[PDB]
Amino acid sequence: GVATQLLAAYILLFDEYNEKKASAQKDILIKVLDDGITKLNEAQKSLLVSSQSF
Amino acid sequence: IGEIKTETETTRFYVDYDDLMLSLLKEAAKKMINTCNEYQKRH
Repeated sequence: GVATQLLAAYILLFDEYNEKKASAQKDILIKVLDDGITKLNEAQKSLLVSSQSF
Repeated sequence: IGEIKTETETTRFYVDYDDLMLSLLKEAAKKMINTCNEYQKRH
């Protein structure tokens, strides 16, 4: 729900190049994608440990 | 509670553009006001 709106804001604001918001857009992208990789990996490890309990 | 946390995280990322007159952040804040008022009306 957060990623699908930040990426839509990225597609909206940079149809043409915006040099004033260019240094912050990269930080927002790095922050949200590094958050997502950690969350998805921990969700997979949790489901695996749950499957190994039967 | 997760429906509130998604909007809070989206607004927190829109603050990081360092533009307080950005219409996207104004609309996200106006959305969070209604979400918080509905949560207080339900409880």
